[PDB]
Amino acid sequence: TSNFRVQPTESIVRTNLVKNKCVNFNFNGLTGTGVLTESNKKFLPFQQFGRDIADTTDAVRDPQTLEILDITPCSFGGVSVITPGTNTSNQVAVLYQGVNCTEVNVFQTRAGCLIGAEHVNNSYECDIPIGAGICASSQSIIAYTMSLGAENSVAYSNNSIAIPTNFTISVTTEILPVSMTKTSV
Amino acid sequence: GKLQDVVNQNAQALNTLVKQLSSNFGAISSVLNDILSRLDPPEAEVQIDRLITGRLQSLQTYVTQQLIRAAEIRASANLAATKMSECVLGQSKRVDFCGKGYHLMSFPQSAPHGVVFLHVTYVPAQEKNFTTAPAICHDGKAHFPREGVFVSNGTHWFVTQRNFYEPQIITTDNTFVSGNCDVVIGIVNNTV
Amino acid sequence: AYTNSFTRGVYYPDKVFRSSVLHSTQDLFLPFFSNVTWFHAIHDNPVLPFNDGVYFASTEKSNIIRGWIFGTTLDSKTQSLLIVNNATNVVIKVCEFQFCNDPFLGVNCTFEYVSFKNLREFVFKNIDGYFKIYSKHTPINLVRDLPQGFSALEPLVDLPIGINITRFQTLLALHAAYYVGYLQPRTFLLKYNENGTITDAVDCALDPLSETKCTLKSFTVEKGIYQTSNFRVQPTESIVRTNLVKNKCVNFNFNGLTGTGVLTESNKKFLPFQQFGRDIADTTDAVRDPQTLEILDITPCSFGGVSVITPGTNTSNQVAVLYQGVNCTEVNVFQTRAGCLIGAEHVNNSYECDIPIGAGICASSIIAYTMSLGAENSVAYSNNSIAIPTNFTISVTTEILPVSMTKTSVDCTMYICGDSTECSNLLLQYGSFCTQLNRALTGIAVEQDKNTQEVFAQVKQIYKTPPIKDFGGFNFSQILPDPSKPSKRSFIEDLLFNKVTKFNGLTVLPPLLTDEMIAQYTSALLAGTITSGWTFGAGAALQIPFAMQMAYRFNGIGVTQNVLYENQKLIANQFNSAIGKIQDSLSSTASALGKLQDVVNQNAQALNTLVKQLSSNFGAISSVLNDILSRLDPPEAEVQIDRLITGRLQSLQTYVTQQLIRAAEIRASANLAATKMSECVLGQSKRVDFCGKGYHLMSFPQSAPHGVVFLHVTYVPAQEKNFTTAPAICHDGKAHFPREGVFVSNGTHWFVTQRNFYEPQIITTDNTFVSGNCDVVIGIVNNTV
Repeated sequence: TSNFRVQPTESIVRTNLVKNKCVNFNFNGLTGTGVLTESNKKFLPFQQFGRDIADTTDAVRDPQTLEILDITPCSFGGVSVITPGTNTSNQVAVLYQGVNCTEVNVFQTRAGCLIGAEHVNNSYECDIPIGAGICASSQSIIAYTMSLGAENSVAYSNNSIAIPTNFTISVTTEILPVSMTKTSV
Repeated sequence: GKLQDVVNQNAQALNTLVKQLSSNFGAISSVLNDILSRLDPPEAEVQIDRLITGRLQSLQTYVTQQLIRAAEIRASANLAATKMSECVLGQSKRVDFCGKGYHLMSFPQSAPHGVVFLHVTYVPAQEKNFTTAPAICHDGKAHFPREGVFVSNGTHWFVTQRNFYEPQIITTDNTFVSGNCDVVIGIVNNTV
Repeated sequence: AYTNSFTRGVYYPDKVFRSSVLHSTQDLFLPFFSNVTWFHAIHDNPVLPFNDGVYFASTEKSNIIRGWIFGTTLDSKTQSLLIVNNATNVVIKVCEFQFCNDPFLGVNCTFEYVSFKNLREFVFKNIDGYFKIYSKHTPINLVRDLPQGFSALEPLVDLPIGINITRFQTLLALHAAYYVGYLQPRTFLLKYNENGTITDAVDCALDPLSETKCTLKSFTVEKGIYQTSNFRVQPTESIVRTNLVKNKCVNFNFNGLTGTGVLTESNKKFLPFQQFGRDIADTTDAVRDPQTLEILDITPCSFGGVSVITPGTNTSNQVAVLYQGVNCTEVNVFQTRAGCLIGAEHVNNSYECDIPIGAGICASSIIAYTMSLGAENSVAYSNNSIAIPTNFTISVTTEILPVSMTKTSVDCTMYICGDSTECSNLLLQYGSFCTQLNRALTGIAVEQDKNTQEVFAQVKQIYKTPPIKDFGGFNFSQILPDPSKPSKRSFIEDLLFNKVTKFNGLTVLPPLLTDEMIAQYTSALLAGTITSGWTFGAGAALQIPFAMQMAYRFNGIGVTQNVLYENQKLIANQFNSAIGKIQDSLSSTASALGKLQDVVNQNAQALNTLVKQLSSNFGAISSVLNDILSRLDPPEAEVQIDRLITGRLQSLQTYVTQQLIRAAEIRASANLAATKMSECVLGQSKRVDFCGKGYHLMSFPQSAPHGVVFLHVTYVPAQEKNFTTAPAICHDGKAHFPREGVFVSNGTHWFVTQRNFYEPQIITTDNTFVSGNCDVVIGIVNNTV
């Protein structure tokens, strides 16, 4: 449906310094967006910033106190909606992709934060794929780890055989596209 | 749904081109008539260049996507041609190519922008349990089965084919001698 | 005199902390293994030049050389810098000084700062007149020259004086040598440690091995061919129509038109008013001249791509420099069809090709030779000569097929626009590019999940192996799963997973299936194979002992099953030995998984390329939206935001198109893997060289990073023998023919045998049928039937 985005809360003009939250920082004219938690990177006295492989600002040096504050930008993702048929129900479930549930029947999975679903601990065949192993499906939306299939143990002795005694002729339908519509512009 | 999806992607791309005709791509208007009816040529040249760049990029994108999709449909078409030749005109042995099961026939029917096969497949469905033996020793000489398996019902030993239960009596016609018993693991001692 | 300054004088380029990364820059530096002037102090300070900055290093045992004099003429007519340091006090001034004739510290002011065994390095370099100093002190034990070592330099003084310097002189102390070099605009590939300190460097424009290493962005290279640059012949002089010369690369100017080529003269049919001949793309093949009449044609200067042949850097450091499509008279020199082969020596032998050069030449001291395609053999063909094998060899072949990619989704608004509004407005003005792009990427992700499902989910019923392993004598303990691991796998699967290894809108979605599920599928397929055979893919599963299963799989390639039931111990041992060889290969060779590693490397390289494309300026004044918007007026800025939108939109369209071709490639591989699974794993194929080289027997899957691995078990025969044959036999005038197999002889007796494993029987009425007469068929021998 859309893209989930966390917003900052205040502007830091360097006023004071705050930590562990999404904030806007203004250090001698340069802006940005991230979490100004402090770190312990090596500080050679001439150096100011740290950078990764792809040349993006990670750390920063405060112009008053000599400390290094690494930056982790605000979380984001795409909101995704699980829906049954409108002839059946009108209930939904709003997944947040790759977002921990402390950032939004809240249930947390490695695919993301899933809200409008139950957590049945049984195993059925898969209906609507959520991701990373679980998939969704008396009007209660449930979420459960999918069952791959039934389980069987073949009676393998060293003198045991099975032979069929009756058959079943089957007819299978296979559909293959062959062409589009011939078009010119 | 496959053929419907092909129709839907083609119609969606064709509609998308018309929506980009309705787009603007940075100019002050989306129509050459209102561009030319008011503006002088030294500025109309720049604006029409903007529209040309936009629509030419759009049409190039459309043709590239058609080329990739046509490659996809060409792969499907060659697969359909091969499958016609092997399944329709003959009896294949490549398993799970002409349908799940031991395939034995096929029939085509036409369909919008495609083909439909009706794969007729033998399947077995009702099973039992029996006791086997890799060979059978009678006079110290091992006998082996030509085609099929060796089975028993607790008291007598029978030979049948591998794929439909129909047992016969052990005679010289269905078993051949291949030497000595002592090398083969699993030998039993019934009469041949 | 003069001496060799090996590596010293490398400083810190900028003030950005970096760790565990190789970085390339471009600025002035002292080159590597060059000549730097060496001085003395006994029994020495003239006015040395100041070209572009000085690497100065005074090895001190007594602290004599202490200060410097900077300026243009040293005579109090410009602002001259004077630095004095009596080992405690640092003095810097910008006054005007009337210096001495041979100045040494014997034993208009606007700025002032006041604070053998050793070595004291410097870089007195200047940018825009802004005087900069680097320094580093270190203790040594040396008496003669500079030590052979590496030491990074950090900036101590940065002075905004804006002074153009031409002359500088040191300062003695009369009651320790020093060196002066110069800087060149090279490029370097540095190496930081985890503490942010430079550990090594590579001078890019020194030798072809350094060019190759600077291109590959690494210090250790592999054996192969790596294109380094483009060879280009330069002209020498300009012809203005003065005089005219031929057979040379020259510049020619004729009434205002320029060019580059060879002005050799020819016999083009001039028609009395014509001037030029012309090629297609507005390039003149021929030309005439205004001072006289003469027709002369044009041929441009030769060019090509400089290619470098390099062996393993853990074996040698000598190279070879191939020039492509260039004759060796315009570059031990060797000439071949691919081009000039400066570096290696021609050899008149032929071996297996190692490093392919082109047109039949393969490189490998370093030799060059025409490749030997293979060994030679003359088959002893006759009209009564046959060969039957007498002993076989079970083989196990490893085949690796990529099946899946990594799902990705890149939103246009966050990519092109960084948290902006004017950018979003203009990107809405450009249309539906975003929706079509995300639709394409979502289609890629969905079809990758479909690829994985189609390859693996083909059983629909998980089977389990019995606790008792009575499998005839075979041993599947290394492929069967291991319950001891926290994530259940097997030994070979763990070895395979052991080998293969942001915040701009780029996200990575996980696969729907997990590795435990894919391993559950693989173990279900394998347990179904072992305990049932081919039957579990048609309908339901069956029970068959494993000896019986392999006996029927010999009858599926022509060999009678009593071979198995009399050789099963040998076949079991040789299968187990082949399994152990698979372990040894997968534990001591890394080149096997190159397909999957290449897929991972191309995907990561494309993503990284897109992220570095975020930094490209694309024609504007800056590469950051925040600093674009923080300065420019709203009428001014929108052109520059449009330029960046065009650049990143083109980049993202290129990325998605390349993703589309690559996804088509992976899809073809995935369908091929699905067909392999069905035909090879669930059954016994007869398509030659599809399920392994030789007569195919079985196959076993194992999971792998974004792929699958097959272990094709294959019969191969190995030990031949020569016999004498005959198309038929006549006994009572009636021709006898063989039902199955060849009809052979040792030299005294005639026997009938199987076509594919030597085991002869006695000729009776039960293995030969009567058909025809003697006369029509060529080759009948006479023997009792």
